[PDB]
Amino acid sequence: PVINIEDLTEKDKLKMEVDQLKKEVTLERMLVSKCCEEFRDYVEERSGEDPLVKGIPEDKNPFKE
Amino acid sequence: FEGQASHTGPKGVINDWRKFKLESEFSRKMSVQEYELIHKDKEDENCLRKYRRQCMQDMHQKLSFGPRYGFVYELESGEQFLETIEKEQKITTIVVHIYEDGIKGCDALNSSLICLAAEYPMVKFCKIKASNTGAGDRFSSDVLPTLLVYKGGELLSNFISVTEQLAEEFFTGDVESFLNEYGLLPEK
Amino acid sequence: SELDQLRQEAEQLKNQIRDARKACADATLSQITNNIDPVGRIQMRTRRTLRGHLAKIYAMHWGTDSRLLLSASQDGKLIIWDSYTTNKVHAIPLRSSWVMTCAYAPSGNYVACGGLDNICSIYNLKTREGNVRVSRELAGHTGYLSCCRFLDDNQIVTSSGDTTCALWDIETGQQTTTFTGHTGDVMSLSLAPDTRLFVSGACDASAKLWDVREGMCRQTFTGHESDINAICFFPNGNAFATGSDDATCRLFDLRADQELMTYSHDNIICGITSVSFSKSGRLLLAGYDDFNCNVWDALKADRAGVLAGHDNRVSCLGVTDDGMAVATGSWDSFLKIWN
Ligand SMILES: C/C=C(\C)CC/C=C(\C)CCC=C(C)C
Repeated sequence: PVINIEDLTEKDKLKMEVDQLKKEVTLERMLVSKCCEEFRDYVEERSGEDPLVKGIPEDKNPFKE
Repeated sequence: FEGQASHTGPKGVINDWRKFKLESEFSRKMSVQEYELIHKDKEDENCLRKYRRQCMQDMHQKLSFGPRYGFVYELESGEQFLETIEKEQKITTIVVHIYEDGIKGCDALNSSLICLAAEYPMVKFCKIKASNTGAGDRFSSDVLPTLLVYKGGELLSNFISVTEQLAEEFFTGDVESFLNEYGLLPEK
Repeated sequence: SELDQLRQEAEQLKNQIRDARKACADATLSQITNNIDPVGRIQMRTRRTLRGHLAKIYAMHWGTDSRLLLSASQDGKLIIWDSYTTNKVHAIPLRSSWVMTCAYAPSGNYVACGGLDNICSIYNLKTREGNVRVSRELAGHTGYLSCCRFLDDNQIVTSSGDTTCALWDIETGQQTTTFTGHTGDVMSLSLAPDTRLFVSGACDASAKLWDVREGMCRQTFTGHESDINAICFFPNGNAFATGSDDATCRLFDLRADQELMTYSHDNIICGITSVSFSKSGRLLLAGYDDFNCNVWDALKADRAGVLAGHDNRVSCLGVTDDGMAVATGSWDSFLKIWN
């Protein structure tokens, strides 16, 4: 955790790498399509209120003339 | 440019620093030697001023493209339109004005453009009657005056009824201001 | 200790990982959104112009209030602006002109910056004895400070050219946690909305998600064939966008542990250095090395518009928390607010 980089050896760097990789192999990966669906839904639900997409009426635009 | 970032962000800073110490004096981007140097060189404030100044001037100069035009060119057919936007230097901004004589704003805009074109000879200003675009019935009176701005084949902006977003009685300066507030006009 | 065997195991592990991803890579975002109508042509306009800096703007960062913003410039000055009235609230002389980043505390109490000086300087804004000199100077990184983001008044995370990222305890100036993992200069970092996690992009073509509280790397994302210069977390915290030298913006989803979409076009050849999402996350604004900015449609993977009409004058950019505006910096010392 509180590691000083310049002091590590080629070996224990690979050790930390493999340790990290082992941990990453056990990752519960979700299906891309599913994730894309959720991404789309989230965006679509809020896209209609997005100031930068819909535009800001001069009336409520904080950056007046 | 082309390739590795060296003009913006961290890398931009790195390269700028290098150019500084060159003009006055893979996985890793900086060499150990360069690092030691930053922790050893006492930068002269005066040189810093001159550098900052010169850098902005270099960019100003690299973006200033020679005066090649100065007039509002008339496009007879939609073909001339396609040809002008494609057969043109990618660095040249093109401002096309689809219009129709007698329509509110169309005439006023055309007048302003005449002078705007003279003010910005680096920008190619073109005009074309809606009847001459040949685009079915897309560019109609409810859309006119339309102002399209292209650059390197890319459509930067498409303004519908541009005049409605200008003063009742506008002039060259107004169109100038409008386009400047969109970064569509180069510098003088 | 046999290196060959260790690095060999690493490869087989990496092989196992890629396959797992491929098994899940059954479709692309574009397909899922092929029925979503494209957003109207995004044509933002300049509202405010911040005049003050005497040189090229390197970085800028919005404050939680979406009003006050900070901007680090080559002129060796950190300025806190009032976007609403273009007025200068604070002017802070820096010890170096080479500032790579500048953070703004979510409380507005502090502001930070760092660069080729390898130190993350912190300044106190709200005080009887106002601070313009320095409160703390987080020294430790053996490489330039590329990015930093405040967690609170006492903690801040910093990425560096020394291949490391780190969490610091401002009060002590000590490096609480050091995030090791990248094999190249870390170029950017972005905190998750809940600050418990944060992702970082580096010159090793990989983005790493780290658990702040645990001090270790959770997941490592790959895809770019070049250094990742910028990275920005998505509002819901389940994904993030990256920008690299290969001229492509990529959207990585945490759960999927891979890219859902890629953003590019044959005409685009400049490396991406700035990336920011809109409030709804519908737009992915990307600043390129040619000082241009493209407003991408995160969903349809097509570009919705051009920010700053390709005037070759965008060195940095950022979106307000309320999504009411986009601020841009330039090499000509000026900053502009768009919406
Ligand atoms: C009114 C114009 C100026 C005072 C100089 C130009 C200002 C800038 C270039 C700010 C950078 C923003 C852009 C994306 C153009």
